[PDB]
Amino acid sequence: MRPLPAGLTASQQWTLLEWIHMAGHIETENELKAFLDQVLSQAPSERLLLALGRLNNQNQIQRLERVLNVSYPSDWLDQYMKENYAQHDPILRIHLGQGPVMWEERFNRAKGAEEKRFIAEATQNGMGSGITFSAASERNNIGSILSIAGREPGRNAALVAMLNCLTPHLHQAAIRVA
Amino acid sequence: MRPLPAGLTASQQWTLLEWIHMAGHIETENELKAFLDQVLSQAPSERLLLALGRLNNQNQIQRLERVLNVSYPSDWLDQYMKENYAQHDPILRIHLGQGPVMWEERFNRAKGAEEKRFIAEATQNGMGSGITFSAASERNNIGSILSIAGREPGRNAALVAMLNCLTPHLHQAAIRVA
Ligand SMILES: CCCCCC(=O)N[C@H]1CCOC1=O
Ligand SMILES: CCCCCC(=O)N[C@H]1CCOC1=O
Repeated sequence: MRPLPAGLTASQQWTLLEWIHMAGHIETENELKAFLDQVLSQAPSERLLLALGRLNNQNQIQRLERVLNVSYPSDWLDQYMKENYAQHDPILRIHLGQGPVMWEERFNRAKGAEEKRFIAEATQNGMGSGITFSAASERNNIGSILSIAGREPGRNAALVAMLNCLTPHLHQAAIRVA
Repeated sequence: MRPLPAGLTASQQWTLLEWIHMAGHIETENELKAFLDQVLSQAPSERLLLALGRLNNQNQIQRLERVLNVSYPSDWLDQYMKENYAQHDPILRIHLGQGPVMWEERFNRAKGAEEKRFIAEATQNGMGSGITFSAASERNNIGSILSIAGREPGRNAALVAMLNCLTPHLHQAAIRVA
């Protein structure tokens, strides 16, 4: 269990409380999307996606079970699927449950030609910067990622901490929905 | 989704946040009992029990699926089972999800001879006063009750509100455990 954030204002504390309270009442994909729309409305980004995956023994996604696009450009997602970027996207290689991953930091460390190709393409599509939160359940090797694209979220330490803490509850909701 | 309480102090708000955060990480009966022990340590009672039940079409328990005794006297539970009090206990007739039920108020309204007998017996065993919180999921007609015995909890409006809000999350945890 990841620790709750220190240094939140009463307003931020209340927002987080509302978010985790709401998340625990999510039963349907409809409710899940509606809730993510609400969370999105509080972040300095316009691009959010949640995915659920079956994991390997190192807590990496080996199979995508559900992709819930909230506000990624549909053209980018279409390209991602069509061009099989799942095989080249460094974000899908994260060890889930090991802490928030900043994309620019992860991208700068990539070495493969195909990975660099993907990064260049993501960059042209306004996806060069962002953050991915994650949670995993070894009850049945299942995990979730919450991705938010942009530079501003990562610079808001409180928001990062809030979304990070929300993530395990979104994970439980996603499992219920699936 | 029941509304979060108004008028909590920052400390009470933080406690509630910790409780719902912790509840969403519960995966095992062990963890569930340990967490309920923690919650118990914050209430002016020493007697707590959680139960999960399959419901009828009016959201009343028709079958008990799991009874997790945290701190009811074992002698009282033994008697309850042995004497089949489930059939006579007004608390097991609550419509789950319809708000916290104060036992003294519910008991005062009982009319049946067997119900009155049970009430008299509960009273002698220090169970004449208390409160039961509840939540229900019509996904599969399943609900939970959280019972706390004593007079002091009901007199602490903040605690009542906090435990009430925690209940749906304990319910989801109980479903995961079962
Ligand atoms: C469609 C699944 C993609 C989930 C992983 C993710 O958010 N990947 C970022 C990295 C840059 O571009 C993306 O789409
Ligand atoms: C063993 C299941 C009992 C759950 C319902 C409950 O908490 N009933 C109270 C009412 C007075 O005595 C009790 O045990």
